[PDB]
Amino acid sequence: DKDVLRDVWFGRIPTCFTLYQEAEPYYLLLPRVSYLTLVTDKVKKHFQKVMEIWFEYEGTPLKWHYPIGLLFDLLASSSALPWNITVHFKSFCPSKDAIEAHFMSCMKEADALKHKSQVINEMQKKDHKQLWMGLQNDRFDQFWAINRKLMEYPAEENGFRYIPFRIYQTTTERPFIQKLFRPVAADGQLHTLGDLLKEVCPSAIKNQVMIHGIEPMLETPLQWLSEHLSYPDNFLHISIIPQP
Amino acid sequence: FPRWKRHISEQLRRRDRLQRQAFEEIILQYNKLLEKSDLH
Repeated sequence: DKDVLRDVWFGRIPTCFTLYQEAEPYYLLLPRVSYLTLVTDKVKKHFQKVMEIWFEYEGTPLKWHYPIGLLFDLLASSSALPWNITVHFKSFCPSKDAIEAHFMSCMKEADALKHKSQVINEMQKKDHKQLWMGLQNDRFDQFWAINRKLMEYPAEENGFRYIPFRIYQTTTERPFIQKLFRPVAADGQLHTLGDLLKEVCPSAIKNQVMIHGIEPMLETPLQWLSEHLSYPDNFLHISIIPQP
Repeated sequence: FPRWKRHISEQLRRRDRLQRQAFEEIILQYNKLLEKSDLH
């Protein structure tokens, strides 16, 4: 269990950054759980034997506010490695404060979904800063020290109130799908990934259902997935990709 | 461990084997070289 958490957290994607139509390509291992603008300072640095930088994969712009692992999963995982990303220049990248604010809005949405009483809002600005720093400085211990409490639910309940997930289909150019979904069925048994898809997105059941670069069995309990295969934003970002 | 958890763990180790471990040293080496080329 704890090993799954770490394995998710430390996931890397090998990436080749090539300048759009002399600059050598630039290679980097990207953290799956982070955001491009955070980890690509050195890529921007490097592509400056030139006289506002943005990224694109095979025609699609890569958006600042998605996790890197999701973008790869959805857009490039069908292709061979390294991820081939094209670097582009503007003549005139959100702030770290802007990213932190997006991140925290996401955590807050996830919190309001999971708990009857908002745990995140009972925390101190100290703890929120540690959540962000934990993500930004790639420190699993510091982040999970706080994130632990966000993953608690009262023992009598068998799971969160609602599971925070977002389902992506084919391209980030289509909006992701969300709706209230409980981890436990009326009969009392645990809902599966299969149950979630069957409800929220019946056409995924030909298709690949990818979470953090792997394909869980559909029979996998959703509550556990939520606790273990969420991104740090506390969401399950799920890709539905055409085979193969 | 139930079959599905075994599955997730296996697939995450395999994933790391293919993606992170394969590329770490060669990307580091390439960057050493890149930095050595920037000295002209």
